[PDB]
Amino acid sequence: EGKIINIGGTIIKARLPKARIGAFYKIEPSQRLAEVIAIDEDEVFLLPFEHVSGMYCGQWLSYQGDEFKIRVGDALLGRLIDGIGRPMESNIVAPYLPFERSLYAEPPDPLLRQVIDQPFILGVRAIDGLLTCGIGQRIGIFAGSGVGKSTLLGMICNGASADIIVLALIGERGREVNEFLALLPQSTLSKCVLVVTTSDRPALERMKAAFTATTIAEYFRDQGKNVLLMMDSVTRYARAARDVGLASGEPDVRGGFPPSVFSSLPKLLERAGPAPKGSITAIYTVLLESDNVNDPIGDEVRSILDGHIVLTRELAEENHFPAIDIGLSASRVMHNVVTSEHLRAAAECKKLIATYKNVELLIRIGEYTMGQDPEADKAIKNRKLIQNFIQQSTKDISSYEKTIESLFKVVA
Amino acid sequence: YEGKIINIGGTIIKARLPKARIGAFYKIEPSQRLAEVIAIDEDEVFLLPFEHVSGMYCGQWLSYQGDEFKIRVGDALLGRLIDGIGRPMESNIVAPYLPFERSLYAEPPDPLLRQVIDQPFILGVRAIDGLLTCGIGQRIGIFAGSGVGKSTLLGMICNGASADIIVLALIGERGREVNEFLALLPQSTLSKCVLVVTTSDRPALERMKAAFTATTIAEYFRDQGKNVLLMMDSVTRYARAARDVGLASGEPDVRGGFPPSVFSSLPKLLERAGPAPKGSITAIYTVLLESDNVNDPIGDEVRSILDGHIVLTRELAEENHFPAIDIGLSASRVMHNVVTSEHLRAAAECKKLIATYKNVELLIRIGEYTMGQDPEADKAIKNRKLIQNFIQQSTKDISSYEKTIESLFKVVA
Amino acid sequence: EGKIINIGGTIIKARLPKARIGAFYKIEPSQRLAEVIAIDEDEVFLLPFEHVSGMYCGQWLSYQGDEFKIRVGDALLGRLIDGIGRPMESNIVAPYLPFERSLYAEPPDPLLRQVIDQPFILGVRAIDGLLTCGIGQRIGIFAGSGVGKSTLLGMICNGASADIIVLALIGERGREVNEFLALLPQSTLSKCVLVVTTSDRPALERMKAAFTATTIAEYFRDQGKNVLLMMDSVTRYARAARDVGLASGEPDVRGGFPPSVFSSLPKLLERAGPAPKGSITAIYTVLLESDNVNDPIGDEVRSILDGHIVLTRELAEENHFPAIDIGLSASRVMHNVVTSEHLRAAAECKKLIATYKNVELLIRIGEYTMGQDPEADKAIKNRKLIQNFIQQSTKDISSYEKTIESLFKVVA
Amino acid sequence: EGKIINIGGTIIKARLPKARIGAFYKIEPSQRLAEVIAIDEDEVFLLPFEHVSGMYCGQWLSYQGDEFKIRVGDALLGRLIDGIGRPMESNIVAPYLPFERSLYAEPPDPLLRQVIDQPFILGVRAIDGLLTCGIGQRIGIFAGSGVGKSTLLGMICNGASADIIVLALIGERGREVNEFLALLPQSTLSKCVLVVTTSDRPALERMKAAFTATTIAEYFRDQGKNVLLMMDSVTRYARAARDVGLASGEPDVRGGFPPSVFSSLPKLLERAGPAPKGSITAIYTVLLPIGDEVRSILDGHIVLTRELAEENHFPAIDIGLSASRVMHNVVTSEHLRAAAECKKLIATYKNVELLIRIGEYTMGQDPEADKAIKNRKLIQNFIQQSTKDISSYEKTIESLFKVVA
Ligand SMILES: Nc1ncnc2c1ncn2[C@@H]1O[C@H](COP(=O)(O)OP(=O)(O)O)[C@@H](O)[C@H]1O
Ligand SMILES: Nc1ncnc2c1ncn2[C@@H]1O[C@H](COP(=O)(O)OP(=O)(O)O)[C@@H](O)[C@H]1O
Ligand SMILES: Nc1ncnc2c1ncn2[C@@H]1O[C@H](COP(=O)(O)OP(=O)(O)O)[C@@H](O)[C@H]1O
Ligand SMILES: [Mg+2]
Ligand SMILES: [Mg+2]
Ligand SMILES: [Mg+2]
Repeated sequence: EGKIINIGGTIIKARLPKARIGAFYKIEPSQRLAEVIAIDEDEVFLLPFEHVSGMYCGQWLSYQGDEFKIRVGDALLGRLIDGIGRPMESNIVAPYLPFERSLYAEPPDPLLRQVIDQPFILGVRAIDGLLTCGIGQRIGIFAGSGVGKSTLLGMICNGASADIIVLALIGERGREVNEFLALLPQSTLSKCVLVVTTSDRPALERMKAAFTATTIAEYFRDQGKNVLLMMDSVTRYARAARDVGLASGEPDVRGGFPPSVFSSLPKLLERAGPAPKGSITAIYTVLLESDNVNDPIGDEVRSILDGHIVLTRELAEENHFPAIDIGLSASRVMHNVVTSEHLRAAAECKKLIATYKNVELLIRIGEYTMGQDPEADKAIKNRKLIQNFIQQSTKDISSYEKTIESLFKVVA
Repeated sequence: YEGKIINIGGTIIKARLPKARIGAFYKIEPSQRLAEVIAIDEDEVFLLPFEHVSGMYCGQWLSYQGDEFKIRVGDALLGRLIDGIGRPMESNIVAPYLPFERSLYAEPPDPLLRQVIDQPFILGVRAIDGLLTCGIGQRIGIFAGSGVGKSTLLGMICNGASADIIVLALIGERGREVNEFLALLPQSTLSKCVLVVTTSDRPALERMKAAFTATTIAEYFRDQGKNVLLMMDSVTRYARAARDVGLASGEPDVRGGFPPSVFSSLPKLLERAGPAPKGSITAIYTVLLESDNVNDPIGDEVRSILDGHIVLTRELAEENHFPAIDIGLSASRVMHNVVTSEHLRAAAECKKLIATYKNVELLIRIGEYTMGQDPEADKAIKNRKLIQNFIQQSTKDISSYEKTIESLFKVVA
Repeated sequence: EGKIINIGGTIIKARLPKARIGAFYKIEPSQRLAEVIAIDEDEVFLLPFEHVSGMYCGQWLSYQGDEFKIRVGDALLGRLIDGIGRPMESNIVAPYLPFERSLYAEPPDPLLRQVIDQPFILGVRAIDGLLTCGIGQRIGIFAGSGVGKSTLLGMICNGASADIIVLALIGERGREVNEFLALLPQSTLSKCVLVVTTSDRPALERMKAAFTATTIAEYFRDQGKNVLLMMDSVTRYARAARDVGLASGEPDVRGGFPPSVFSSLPKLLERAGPAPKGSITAIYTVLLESDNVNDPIGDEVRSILDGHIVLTRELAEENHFPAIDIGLSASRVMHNVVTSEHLRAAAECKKLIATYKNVELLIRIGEYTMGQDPEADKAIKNRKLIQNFIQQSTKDISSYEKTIESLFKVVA
Repeated sequence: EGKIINIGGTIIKARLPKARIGAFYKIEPSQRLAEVIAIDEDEVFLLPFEHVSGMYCGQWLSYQGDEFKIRVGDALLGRLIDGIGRPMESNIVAPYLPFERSLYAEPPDPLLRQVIDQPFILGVRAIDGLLTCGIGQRIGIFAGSGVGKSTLLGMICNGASADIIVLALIGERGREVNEFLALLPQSTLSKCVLVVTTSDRPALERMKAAFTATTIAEYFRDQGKNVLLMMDSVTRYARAARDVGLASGEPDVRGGFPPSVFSSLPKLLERAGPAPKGSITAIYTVLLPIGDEVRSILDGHIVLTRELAEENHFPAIDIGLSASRVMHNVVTSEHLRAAAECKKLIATYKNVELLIRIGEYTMGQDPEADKAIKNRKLIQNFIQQSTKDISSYEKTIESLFKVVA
């Protein structure tokens, strides 16, 4: 037991002699749980699973657990789970999950990871013709606010070729859990797990949803089947962890973020990828703070992740959707996957896009003798062909062969 | 009786009173004024008074009133003005019989019961119905600088739109304006409208809780099963009041001022107004920006919370392009569901025509544009004065939803 | 009765047990004053009315009242007032004032404001034809340093006919008291109260002088008079409040300023407007920290007041006086005041000003051929008529009728 | 023995006297270990390597010594190793490691720099014909992303004139270590000792991997051997030491980096040069606020541009703006002038390509460009070879001699 002596907005400070970090306590009069996040030799910083309704001084605590585990198993497809691990829907009968796992595992050994050599057919024509994703790659989608990170996941998840899909909705609107279900048919809903926590929810449900989704992805990986994982705004995880750690006596470092965010983010983000048996392939939506690249939580996620898709709102103004900026974006694993003519044609049309992005100024001003600079002469004649290759509709999914045949047409 | 105020100054008082709940409020015993407990330490607690802090002294006794501040709603407050605390503003009246006492803080609907919105909510403005398009159940925001177009466009929307109940929250704004909003809305609209008025002179608490009062009244008239239009002018006044309360209570400073309480308590308010099992709330929140940059702390946060954003630019108000909404920089996140394919395709073509002229505009002014060497630049010029009569609109004009479609089809050709 | 325990440079603090906040005290041996602003269980922060040089630890504080109230009356007309209510001019007898008023009163109730619909002529043609002032409108004049703020208030001191002129000169040059007494005739000076504190005076006396001007204007409003209040550089009040609020231990929320200067600027600017009995029409001069309009106090006072008249340095260097930028200027009540043909004539004139600033570099370099655009030729032919309608010398005043007839002549 | 007072996220505070700065402490039951950054009078601010969850008030600290030193031997060759010297896998038992030495040593002063000779044949025809390095020349490769740096480093681990080949992989990705170890043969992998540490690994050992690699390579320097020392992405060492310095508490100076990384990085890489008892040739990579700081601190920098790898020209090297400061000390004047006329033979081809485009291309005089356009094929077969075309030093110079002809 122990006494509660301090009630802030986010965190609780209590008196517990020799309490363990992670060891969760429930509150005796009112059934609500809390998890210890710091020690101050008698003053323990606990973090409650819920809201702070009435929290008087000297309210008691009681010991419940050594660390917080979730309950997983095969009887989990087609369900909706919150960040804690509880079933969110109440229309369905209560499941049977045989196994329990801790949320903090350790990544696979880097000597035993495989080599990515088979493409991940994705659906979008730019992210298959120009930036091919491999099965086992961890790509990321960097954009501002309302630039189209959520649509692009709809375009991917609609036409995705995975054996099993784990979709995490961290810290985001509850208006849209039904809109991700509205574009998932039952053929790709009978094998999908949605782990959803809303921005209404408290700080550590919103902080631990990423770990719950990664633990579930690791379970269906350790059965032996490759699995897609999609986190929507891992920046909502990073800002939940910032709010948790910063209100516990831990200083600012670079953007308001404590050291523990930069210490706990490359352990979440690294336990995907290849494995001795199976492979998680993951897609991390990252919400940039402003429209800059001097962002302390978008720059390191660009640094420790192979493949960054930079969406630009300076292309979303011209109604160019999806707003993929091919100049600022790259995929590290397309020189290990696709054929040599595919690499050559993709680099050819990236040259054509980059040449048209500075030749048209001397088109509008009348200084253009067609014939002297050959590359620009092929970058304007193939303008509308490239533009109808790059931007596509939300409901237009296309197989990998059609993307590469239109690629060979638009280069030739 | 119970505790003693030991610290007076700024926005919050601090008192020594033990076994205090959080959120419970307390009457200052010789003074009839009362205060909410916002943060608890071992024996000293942070309180937030409802009124001015002047006149207080150390050891002033602090009696107990209740465990939670609740407001009092009923059906008998249509056509009537409400304060931020919950009291009625006007004193000419006989006070209503408001029977149902609702708590101020409540929970959003279940995310699995909020259905997909697919019915257009007709406002009346041609740009925001033709190019962008609202839906019955979304929550849209109007982002602008200081004195650009927010309250003029919200008056146009309140003039043109129709709903069963209209809750209009004039929080944090000048007192001159409560008569202009009562002037430009008709008698039939005043038969179904509740104003929640908090002027900018009022304390941090009234200016902080008037938004939750308006959202609670909209939830009450939603639970009866009516399509209620919520309109909240300057939700950033809530954000500034939560800032100085949370900083006075001793919190850090992330994203330019603004404690973690602000960014963690905006979604606990803005997620409460949408589709629902019974009824729906169509919320319209105006946002004031600390410069003309849209990428504010609060501007970017509220843009990443809401369902659609209408960004108004000062550089279009310098040219009398009213309403000053910037079509390339604004967007509506539900118009692909609420309208057919011809309108969506024609709106896409018109938005691209506007962006094409914005690229062509500067090198016409300094005089270096050449006609003929680009087919779609000239198409963005040959139509331009035709599209502007669709994109800019007088204040005393409402436009039907079928005239908007036929004007857009004539513009786009 | 209590003793001072430190002196900080701006504020002092003392050991007063159980003191009221807002109450003021005499520093007992040496005859000065201070007032309580914050309490720390026996240690009160005090803001002295004078300079702090000479004090020492253990210096007593006798009690004098619970609130610093000024002595107001009807015999203030025609005489000059120190920043805290005292008379200045020692050449004549002390006036007799009957009543006491505190400096902190409430605004009129918002249901009793009676939306403003009568014009208030100023004498300047740009703030008659193209902007228009209502009786009860509070207006701001936003500019940089030495751009023409005081010159324009001197223009509209002898042009605006109001019943009582209460002019405040807070935080400005001591040299100017005579110059604003050399622009007012005796038919104006017999009804003009002139409250003035200069840049020398202590931080309390520059903080608490705008409240003195508003309290005198409210005493003359409650008799039924149409008061014209006008303040010089209200940002001098904002900077005095910044200095005291940072000395008293408040954070730095935006651009240098505490939150208490942002929360106490509306409850000074909201008292001057339309009322049930009488009215105060006010004109606040605002100095900006650069020539940017997006200063923090510039932005906040723009979001409080009912109209902003932006003077730019560029037009002053162009010798375009008065330097009003018509694009950045707005009057929030012009449409409730002027007639509709006046309104559309004003909108057409502002359209012509913007169209000339579009086509000016096109005609100067030599690409504009006479006849292409059917509005730019209107603007070019009416340029000089617009320009000598906009410009005005200091000693020229225009009426309302001649201004609108010249507006109709110039715009068509 | 030393109890732990409290835990602050990443900074532990213990109550123990007679501590040292840099004294690696040790959890006694859990066999986790922690390192000291600052002391109070009686308390000590220290920070751990491993995880934090599980630590309560009163855990004991084995003091375990005074500074952490790695067990170095001749039996490290062909064996994986972590960033603090411990072995990677338990698949092979650890061999005999009879000698120990600290990570920190005193360098000679920069005023006593030496002349350099004994040309360092390194494998790729471009620099080993044109930018020819020596035994003491430490080289900094500047290469962005999508440019093929790993294949270049792997093909210059092959055919390098090094008896011992120490390579440090620092902070990188768990797939890239296998993708790099695949393209090294057993003829090389029986000769390397190679430090790997991934981004999951803590920042403290992700900066001690640099000192571990330099310490092992300087022990193998002392046995009368020449040794090559690679370090991929010095910028990852910079961000690791930045996290260690800012978690310890330091005001940033330029960008977000503390001054302690600018204290350590010269002290990291102006040591390990041409020692007379056997020497150590360094190859450091830096991706494209510290880039000028690196190319002004070591001699002879290679740049790689992915614009040059837009074509199928691997290695993605540009000769026109990559330099090697010490060739005149190393190679003769004849080969130096031949390589110089080749550099200015290539460097006028893009100075003549832009006038191929507009219709004014004339003859009559193109004295650096007319011989280039006719003899371009031997150029682009000379500075363009495969992934496993290791060229001898005697045939690179002859091939360059009929390239200049
Ligand atoms: N591929 C697309 N096609 C059409 N519209 C798009 C596309 N991508 C984004 N948009 C527009 O941008 C708006 C917001 O994008 P969203 O995905 O909601 O942003 P975020 O994921 O960053 O919250 C949507 O209303 C949508 O109409
Ligand atoms: N659609 C419009 N038609 C006419 N005038 C407008 C329009 N929009 C803005 N304005 C002018 O700009 C001024 C400021 O707009 P306002 O709505 O008061 O800004 P705020 O957003 O701060 O409330 C108004 O007085 C108005 O006359
Ligand atoms: N209408 C005008 N005619 C002539 N000079 C002017 C006019 N308006 C401004 N100026 C110039 O600007 C100077 C300083 O302006 P002032 O009003 O004193 O600046 P501030 O805004 O700093 O008080 C005037 O003395 C004059 O030189
Ligand atoms: Mg989203
Ligand atoms: Mg407004
Ligand atoms: Mg002045």
